[PDB]
Amino acid sequence: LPAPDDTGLQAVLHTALSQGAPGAMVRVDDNGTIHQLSEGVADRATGRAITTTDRFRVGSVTKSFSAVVLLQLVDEGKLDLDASVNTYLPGLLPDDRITVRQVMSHRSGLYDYTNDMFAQTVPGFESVRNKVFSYQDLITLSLKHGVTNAPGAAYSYSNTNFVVAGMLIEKLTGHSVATEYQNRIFTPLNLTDTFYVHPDTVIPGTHANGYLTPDEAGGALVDSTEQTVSWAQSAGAVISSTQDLDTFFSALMSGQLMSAAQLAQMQQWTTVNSTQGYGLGLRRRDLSCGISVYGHTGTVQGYYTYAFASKDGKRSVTALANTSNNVNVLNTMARTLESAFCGKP
Ligand SMILES: *P(=O)([O-])[C@@H](C)NC(=O)CCCC[C@H](NC(=O)C[NH3+])C(=O)[O-]
Repeated sequence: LPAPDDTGLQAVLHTALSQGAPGAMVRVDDNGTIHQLSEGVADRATGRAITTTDRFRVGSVTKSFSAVVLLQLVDEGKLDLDASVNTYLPGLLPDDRITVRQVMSHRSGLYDYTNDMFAQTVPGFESVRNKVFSYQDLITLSLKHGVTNAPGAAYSYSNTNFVVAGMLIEKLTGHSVATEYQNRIFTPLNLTDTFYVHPDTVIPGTHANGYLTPDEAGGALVDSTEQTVSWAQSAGAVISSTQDLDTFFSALMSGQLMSAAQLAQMQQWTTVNSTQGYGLGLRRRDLSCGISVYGHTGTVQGYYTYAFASKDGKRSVTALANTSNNVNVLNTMARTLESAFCGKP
């Protein structure tokens, strides 16, 4: 690979701050050589600087943790990707032809209940932040809507799919998702900054605060740091750090977390758009210099995450800006992958 471009990374972060991120930071693990940059503040009220060791909410990177647990269950003979969801969770879904594989690749047609919750950004956050949902509560909210397409037929990203994933994990193992994440992933990879504390609202240890951008342009930011994330759970509630998500995605892509057969299933790409695919709880992004990278994005209120690795896991990058509902920042932060993998023009 090209050398990572730290001057480019620096410019990305500075641009994100100019667009409304209080803080922005990035870590690259380039085959044993670290790159780390940060600009701005973890807490905008106190002025404390952001750093690459600050913990944060990784959002839908959680779907890749959930997918690794499910694929290990496939390896163990406890789950068949082409069985119907209702085989394991009887009566859950209106159509017994919706399969596990379809849920994990967002081809199930299940409506995303968070489109209702977050039609208005700050009121929707204030509505859910202190609520505790069961898995079933969220499935019922989705099923109030019709499915959006026939089983398997269309890619439509939906958090409901990884709510189903959490239910599957808990039913087939008899354990909570926290216990499964801990035993299967956090402990074996020594992810000392990685937690699943749902429904606790506290972020353990030193962390970036999150700042939700309101829908009104120029409006004051809302501190969104402490919330249950119960609206997402196995679709979005993990806490981690840049070092730990680099460790995780490198371990995944280098073949340490499941059999070769299940990793190949995880990387069967469904088209998202002309530069992106979705596997099983895994994204592919195609970068301008002809390199594809693999991992996941996250958005929860106040936190935008990118965490991606090369195909062989030897280079991994995690970037965080502590705002959300700010597409300028979101688009800018994607450029960290360009600078880190494609290098200098
Ligand atoms: P993942 O990270 O894809 C999953 C856990 N996150 C989402 O689906 C996004 C949730 C909504 C995020 C907020 N947007 C709005 O409220 C839009 N009105 C945001 O914080 O940007």
